[PDB]
Amino acid sequence: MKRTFQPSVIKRKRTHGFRARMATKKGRQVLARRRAKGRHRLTV
Amino acid sequence: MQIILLQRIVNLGKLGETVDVKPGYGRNFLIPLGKALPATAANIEKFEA
Amino acid sequence: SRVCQVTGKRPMVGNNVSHANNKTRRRFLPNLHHHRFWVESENRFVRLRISTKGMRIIDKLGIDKVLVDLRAQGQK
RNA sequence: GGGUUCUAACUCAGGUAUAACAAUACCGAGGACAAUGUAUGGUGGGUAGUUUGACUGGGGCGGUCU
RNA sequence: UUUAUUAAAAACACAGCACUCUGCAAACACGAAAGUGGACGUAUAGGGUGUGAUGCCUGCCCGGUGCUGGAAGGUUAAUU
RNA sequence: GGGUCAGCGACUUAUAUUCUGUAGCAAGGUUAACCGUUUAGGGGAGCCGUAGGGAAACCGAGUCUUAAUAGGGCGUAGUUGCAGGGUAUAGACCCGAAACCGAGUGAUCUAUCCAUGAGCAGGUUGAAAGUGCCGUAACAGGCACCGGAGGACCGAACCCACUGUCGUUGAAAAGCCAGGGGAUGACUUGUGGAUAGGGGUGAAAGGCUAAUCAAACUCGGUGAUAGCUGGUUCUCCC
RNA sequence: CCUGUAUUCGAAACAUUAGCGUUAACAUAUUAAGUAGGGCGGGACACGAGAAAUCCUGUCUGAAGAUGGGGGGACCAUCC
RNA sequence: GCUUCGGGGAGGCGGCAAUAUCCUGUGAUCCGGAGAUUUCUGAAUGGGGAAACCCACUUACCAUAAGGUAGGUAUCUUGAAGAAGCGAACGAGGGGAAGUGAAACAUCUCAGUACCCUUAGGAAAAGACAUCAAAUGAGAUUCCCCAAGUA
Repeated sequence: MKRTFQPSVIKRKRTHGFRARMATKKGRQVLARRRAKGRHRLTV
Repeated sequence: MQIILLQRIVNLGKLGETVDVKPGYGRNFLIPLGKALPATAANIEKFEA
Repeated sequence: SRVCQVTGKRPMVGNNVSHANNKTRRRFLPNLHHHRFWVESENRFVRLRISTKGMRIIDKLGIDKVLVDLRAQGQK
């Protein structure tokens, strides 16, 4: 059973990175929503 | 377009006379190739002088 | 963009209205054309993306007047 | 009242120069056509929003609705 | 090759055949446009459709709906 | 429908309007916003009642229709607060959809593709081509050697999933065992990347798109709507 | 009983508010044309093209300019 | 946690959470004003990047070794000065649904609402009549109560 999740830090960092979020304008809005909510972990 | 003739050209008029031409004819051929000037006071004075 | 520089015309929004009076959102685009205007004061052709009303404004006011208006407005 | 011709608008997803794209200058090829903006007739399940009644010895079918 | 997790098959695909479109800025497709694939290809090439190795073959009908060509006549929008 | 107990749980609020009760004034009643050293006082704009008839002009205890002055139709104690019953607009007594729309997150699973690497024990079979000999007028043809093609054969790893038992609150939200198919290819696999929802991808099953697919997931419109189901809590009297 | 309350009150330093003074940045029209109005298609006006006044404009057009022009809900005349 | 300027006068070295060494009338702890220091990431701005990491160039000085100290090196706009990014609601503008109601549904409603985008200020917008009115005429804009659920 190759299960749904299979971790790879390189792909995880590229897909959910802080820099990737900053690159797109919309992702900055997601980061701002995390900050407004007060979540400690903004990004993986 | 009202325009002053800078040279004889067929079927339009004499030298210096003010004619009415189609806007395309006046804008694309005559004025760009220096055969006429737009009809304004500042150009009629220039030509008459 | 699809904007007339001389007069600032840009796409308008409106409705396509059917005979049954159904409404659908639509756009009204300006009659924009590329035209090389001859300018004697600089002895050169300047290419503008201009509307038909813009070309009429060139005809009525002069390329020099319109060009100085654009330079005051900004982009040149 | 239609055609033919021309070029100067316009086009080149053609050549040369511009380091490369693009633009520009010239040449060349088209040319008042093409293309685009508004209006307008046609076509258009390609895509949408919907409708497709009731009675009924279950429903459908048949029959009926004043 | 296929319905991951009740169907592996006669289903899909397949080489082969046929029709049709496309002269290149091709047709076709994504995209609002730019820009792309087609293709740094050029009718022995590319797209769509149907059939499905091979052997023997593939009869009749254009009335209906499509497609191709034609405009003699009727009708016909904005506009004027 | 409820395993039992304890706690929470469903007719409310705002405004408008009608009727009733009560209180103050009474052919009159009352102010709103605002001012206000603000529950006082001021503020008469405005609202209801006191007159109706007709579509209206218009008239008025009358008026409309009509040629009619006949006939006929319609006519000839309220108001402001408080409280209560009902209704109207809002979620409107509470809970409950499958759905639709907007914006974002997803190709670490899976579908295809792109780039770059890796893997396929062992054993067989013997195409074209080639060499030599004979032979042909030259062709052709025949034999022997050689050769190593194949979406070629048998069979492990690897990939798959045809049959049966077991398991089915499983060791496992799809497995184990015994058999089975491919196994140099249209093959398998590692890493990175590309295609995003009426969209993608699909050798096509409406298959797959993060255990979710005839339209993914998250949030928002949203307390969607539900002529439907369920529930709706103290007492006594007529 | 303590901290408090009524009452009276302190600022070296910095902020803020107002008044005045001064500086340096910008601005300083001179009566209004592609404008009013009009055709087509839409939109907003309580107003859904309606007899539809009034406003905005994508397209095509286009004045008078004070002896003139706009409005007064189609429209004409008078009046404001 | 440091310096300074004021307040204060006997305790104190933040809390879980105490212990030890200690400080404090040479005014400590504590409060208020100002200043200094302020690693790295983040608009991040020397280039790059998988945020808290990699690699640099250059000016001056110092060292003689394989370095240290202080700076400069993003982009855009305007002609050296600005801007970028973040953050409640309100304002203005550019786009703009559908559930729903009509007991169906397409006009209509929902509604110019939700949502997306852009951009300010303490407010914004509007604002002085090419506005109403037709009464003896009034005299910008904005908001509240009526007019009136009337036309």
